[PDB]
Amino acid sequence: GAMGSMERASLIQKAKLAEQAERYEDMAAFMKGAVEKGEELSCEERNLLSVAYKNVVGGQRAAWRVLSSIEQKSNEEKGPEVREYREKVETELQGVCDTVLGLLDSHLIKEAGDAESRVFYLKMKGDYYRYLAEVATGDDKKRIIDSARSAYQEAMDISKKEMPPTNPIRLGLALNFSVFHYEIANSPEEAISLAKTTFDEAMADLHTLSEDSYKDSTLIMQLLRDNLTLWT
Amino acid sequence: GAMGSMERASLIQKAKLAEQAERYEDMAAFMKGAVEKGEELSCEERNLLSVAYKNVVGGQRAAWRVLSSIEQKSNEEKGPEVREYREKVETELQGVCDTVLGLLDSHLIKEAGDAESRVFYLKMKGDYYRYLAEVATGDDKKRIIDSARSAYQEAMDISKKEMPPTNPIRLGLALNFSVFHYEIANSPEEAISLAKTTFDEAMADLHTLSEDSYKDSTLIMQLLRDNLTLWT
Amino acid sequence: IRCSSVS
Amino acid sequence: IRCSSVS
Ligand SMILES: [Ca+2]
Ligand SMILES: [Ca+2]
Ligand SMILES: [Cl-]
Ligand SMILES: [Cl-]
Ligand SMILES: [Cl-]
Ligand SMILES: [Cl-]
Ligand SMILES: [Cl-]
Ligand SMILES: [Cl-]
Ligand SMILES: [Mg+2]
Ligand SMILES: [Mg+2]
Ligand SMILES: [Mg+2]
Ligand SMILES: [Mg+2]
Ligand SMILES: [Mg+2]
Ligand SMILES: [Mg+2]
Ligand code: NA
Ligand code: NA
Repeated sequence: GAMGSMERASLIQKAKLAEQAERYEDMAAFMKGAVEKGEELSCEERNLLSVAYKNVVGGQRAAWRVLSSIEQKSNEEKGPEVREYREKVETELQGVCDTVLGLLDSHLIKEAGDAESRVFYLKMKGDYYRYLAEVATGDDKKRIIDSARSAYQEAMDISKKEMPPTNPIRLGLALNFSVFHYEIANSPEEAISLAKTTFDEAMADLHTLSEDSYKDSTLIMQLLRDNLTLWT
Repeated sequence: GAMGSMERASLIQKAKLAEQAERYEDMAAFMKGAVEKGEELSCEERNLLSVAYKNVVGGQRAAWRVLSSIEQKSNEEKGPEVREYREKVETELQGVCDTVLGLLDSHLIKEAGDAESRVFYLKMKGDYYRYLAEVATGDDKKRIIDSARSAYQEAMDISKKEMPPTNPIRLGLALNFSVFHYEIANSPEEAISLAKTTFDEAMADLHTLSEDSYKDSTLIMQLLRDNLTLWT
Repeated sequence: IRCSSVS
Repeated sequence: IRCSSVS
């Protein structure tokens, strides 16, 4: 609670400044402080929170993949250093995911009553369990994978009942859930099916949108198509 | 001294792994730990130390410039937040420069007897005083500028006596000292003169070099020319 | 190439 | 453009 003495509005303002400065660790600490004020988050604030932690954990994941590759080639060389340093980065990454999952559990999800907020937070919960699953090997690897799948599934169920198929939150949830199927659950056919069905239902709803909403939805649709091109 | 329990060789090995992972804060902590073992550094180790801290302070300087620009436009808006956050980043940056200057003073420079090592460390001392000068405003701004200038000057004096004009350490020292003159000391004519004299004396010594040394020297000469093109 | 995902 | 410097 190093941010406990700062005003909620000042934390949000500084998160935006940190984003402009590409200081994403600062950004995430500011947004964590804002969440810990206990009030619900607006749409803009939810996106600040996600952007901040996505960039933090993204750097850790990229580092972990570099070190994992070196470790595997060194085991195909001697000394514990590569394993030690990989484990260090892995432990840091797990700590960030635990932090995010802790904010969602205390108490963002339980207070989220609207479709847009509940789906957003359940998608985040799936994402950060997915990041844990990327490095998991031990007793709980299967439990971690099913925590991701369950969060994504609950988000999908709400999103199909409460949001149009072009809604960018719904589209991004489907994109990331399809990545989960391909990369984590060893279910490439499920990944491809979900990406194609999501793309096709969004295409048939584009005619409703304004020009600005059209640009938002088609940007994510392009990512679905990019994945399908990689996978097929 | 969180690295005090790790072997010197393991610290160096992990610094190299951190460089491959683009984990420069880790890299700098590993190299700080290696310096604190008390032994002199090899050429490769000196370059690891410099690369690590250059990347750390480079991110801070870039953030500081973003925030400084926002602060100045907001004073041309209200609230202390932009100044507070700029000051935070500034304090962190100053702390990193103090760390580096402390490693040089305790005791890298005093043990450096060879030209290549002494010039390298005195150049670093000039650089990190220069980074302090970029953010300095108060009672010691002029003393900081003269600490940079004095370190660079001592390095220049040794380099002109002990190294050929194509030596990459000598070239990089001259490049950075010319940046000091242009950006810090408000001495653009001195900056241009130094860059041109350095470039011309290196050009006339290229005929001695092997192909590999030629590539090393001409890469830095290109940076001298790039600066001269900006400045003239 | 790696898969694309969003925040 | 900003000035070029080296480590
Ligand atoms: Ca409740
Ligand atoms: Ca001595
Ligand atoms: Cl380690
Ligand atoms: Cl540990
Ligand atoms: Cl957990
Ligand atoms: Cl602050
Ligand atoms: Cl403070
Ligand atoms: Cl100092
Ligand atoms: Mg308050
Ligand atoms: Mg759940
Ligand atoms: Mg098939
Ligand atoms: Mg030892
Ligand atoms: Mg000196
Ligand atoms: Mg003139
Ligand atoms: Na504010
Ligand atoms: Na080693």
